[PDB]
Amino acid sequence: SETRTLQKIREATQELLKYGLLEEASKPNLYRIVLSHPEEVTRILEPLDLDIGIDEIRGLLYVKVRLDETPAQDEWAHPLVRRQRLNLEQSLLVAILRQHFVAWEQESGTGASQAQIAIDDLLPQLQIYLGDPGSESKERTRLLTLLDQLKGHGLVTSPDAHERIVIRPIIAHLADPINLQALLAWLREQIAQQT
Amino acid sequence: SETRTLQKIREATQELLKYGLLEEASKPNLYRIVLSHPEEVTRILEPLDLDIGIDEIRGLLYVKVRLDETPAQDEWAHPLVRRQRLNLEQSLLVAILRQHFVAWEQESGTGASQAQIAIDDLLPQLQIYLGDPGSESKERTRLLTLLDQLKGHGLVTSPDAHERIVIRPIIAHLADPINLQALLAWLREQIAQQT
Amino acid sequence: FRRVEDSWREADRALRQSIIGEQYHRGDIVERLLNDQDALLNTPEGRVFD
Repeated sequence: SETRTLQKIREATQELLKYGLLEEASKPNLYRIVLSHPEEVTRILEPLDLDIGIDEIRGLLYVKVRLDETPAQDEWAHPLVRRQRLNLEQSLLVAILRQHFVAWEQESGTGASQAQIAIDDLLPQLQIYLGDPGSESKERTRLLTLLDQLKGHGLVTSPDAHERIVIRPIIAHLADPINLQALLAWLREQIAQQT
Repeated sequence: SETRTLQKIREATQELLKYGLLEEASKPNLYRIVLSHPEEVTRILEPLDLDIGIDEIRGLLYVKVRLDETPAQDEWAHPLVRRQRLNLEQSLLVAILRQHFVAWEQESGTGASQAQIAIDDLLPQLQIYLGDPGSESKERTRLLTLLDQLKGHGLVTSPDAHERIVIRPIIAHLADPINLQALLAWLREQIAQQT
Repeated sequence: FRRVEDSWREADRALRQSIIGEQYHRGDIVERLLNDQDALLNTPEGRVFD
């Protein structure tokens, strides 16, 4: 009867609402289609108060809440986007990854292919703020499970066969990056104070 | 250029998608809103491959998968379906609940008040099939676990103070003639394999 | 006592395993319900214990 929305755009919208972000580096077809039909996607998503913010420089899309410009509701609330607060370890790990990504961008430029970081590099850095939980096996398992948890949010790729990881471009658009820097520096200073 | 869907419709459809189903018995102000503009809601849900399904007799609205212009596939392979495929032992309890619902419905008519069943009546029914472990505590825990897993599908509320559970009217659609015929065919095929 | 209870918990399964096997018949239900007599009556021990 009525016209049906194109198959590719339907696939794009469903995938984008499932994972929360596309990437040209891992889904070139779908990413290309959405940028060629920005009005169509933004129209499909507008009724839900959802909207896509496009980052051409890093070749990344992500779903963001659309709600109106600074109404009496200073902080947005949305039935679907359930806000979450990461636990301490996740926050510190995200701060470390944020710092690494920013540092690499400072050298290779914005949007440069992220250098692969070895798992071994991260363990000493977490040990600064968490000490040694008791064994190398325990700490490595903790790091692996934390990276698996973060992969859900799309911040990092899964460890490869050589036990390295990559930092997804999404980490640049976190909610409030000032929170990471302040907390990280605060603990980094407290450890020196107490030692 | 920019036209927003009526904010009332946006609110109603967002709540409907959040919960999966809507009722006049709990949220009349939204049930009426959706029931007055079904075309708008179906077209908004059209891109996601989700379609409304209306029940004026009982006061129930629910969202269901689509297949048009993409036949076959599998309903549960859809990317947004967030819950696992139904389990056989769960479908047994579903059948028992549906039997109680048909009894109550044919006694009091359709849509008259709410259908209720006491936990007491459900323990014996399962005791025929699942076997008796000789411990009321363990089989009570098993029944409560099954009911909780069914609350994840929206067929029943949790036990309340009097150890009673409401059978949400959505069950009338989950197990109806066509689906029951398919289930019977599959079960007979399994029995034939067993021989 | 603990065998009278076992007999009663066995004359009940042998009833719901027939109410469900009679996918087409009604007599074996109304014949019981219309009678106010104990529907789960099990003479071989129930009629002694009583």
